[PDB]
Amino acid sequence: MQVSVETTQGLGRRVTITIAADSIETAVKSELVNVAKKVRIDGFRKGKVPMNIVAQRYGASVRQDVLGDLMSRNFIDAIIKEKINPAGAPTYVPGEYKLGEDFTYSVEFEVYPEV
Repeated sequence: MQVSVETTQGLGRRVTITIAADSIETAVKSELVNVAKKVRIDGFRKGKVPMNIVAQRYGASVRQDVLGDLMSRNFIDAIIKEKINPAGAPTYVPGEYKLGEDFTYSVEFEVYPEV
């Protein structure tokens, strides 16, 4: 992962992150498809509907939901790689997402006091 950790501002910290493209595209392909597929779902016949001839309206929803999905994943993986401490609710601060390209976003939080 590609991680930057800024530090200090009265216990405050900010972690700025750069997410790969191929890693999150597994979540789009695999994850999505998978969790959709079996669990219940509706009137899907064989597979689960390829993008096909309903149009790419559902595409706007692939590409757009993928713009949301794409966001989410690495930021969790990233904060792990420059390692840091938790304490109460995290604040997710999104950047601009560009399709098929790398994604940046941030976490502000507090830490439990230590000595």
